Amino acid sequence: KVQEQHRQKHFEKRRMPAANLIQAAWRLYSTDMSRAYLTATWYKLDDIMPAVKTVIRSIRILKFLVAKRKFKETL
Amino acid sequence: QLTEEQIAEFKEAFSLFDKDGDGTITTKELGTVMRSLGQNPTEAELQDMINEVDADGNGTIDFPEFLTMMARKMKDTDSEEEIREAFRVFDKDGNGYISAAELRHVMTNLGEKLTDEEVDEMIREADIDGDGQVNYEEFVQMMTA
Ligand SMILES: [Ca+2]
Repeated sequence: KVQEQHRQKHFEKRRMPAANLIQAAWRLYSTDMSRAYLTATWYKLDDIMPAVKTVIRSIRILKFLVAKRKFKETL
Repeated sequence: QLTEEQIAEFKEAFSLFDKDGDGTITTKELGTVMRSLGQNPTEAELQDMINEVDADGNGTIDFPEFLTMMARKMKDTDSEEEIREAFRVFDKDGNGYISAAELRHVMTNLGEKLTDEEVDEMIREADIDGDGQVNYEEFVQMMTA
């Protein structure tokens, strides 16, 4: 039973990094489709300087890469 | 495989970070741009983000490393496997499904919790059918374009 109770606790140690990976992946995915960017402000902002949204995407990729590593470090 | 124009788009984004124009992105330049947008990363978070793409070891990001990161995004083999492995941690059935209620519960209570509107946009992006289960396998194929 103790062999059945300590593999839960280590499996619980992956729950948070697994959630962080899913959240960082979705937030990266939503950068190109979310209603948050479907406003007249973001369309004009994306027209006069498309570098702003690309920078925001570059940051989210960097955060997805960190989250993927921390999740793999719990294997 | 990248057009010369979308390389110039990534160059424009790189130049936004590279304020001094020395061809590298330091933690100083990465964090300054992030905090101009309202984000507040710690110094350690800036080092972890840079070290994920720093293939040289000097602690900076050059343009070729920036190009590969922006081109790959999540479309790599390792990302699809790991995101799939993350979804399986919350799938005690092992059949490749997770209920919409449990997924909503995990996203809004673990790690960097999603807002109510964020998780609502995620659940709408994944078609539920029948009892309320969402094939998270189809979900990771969608996120990884
Ligand atoms: Ca620089």
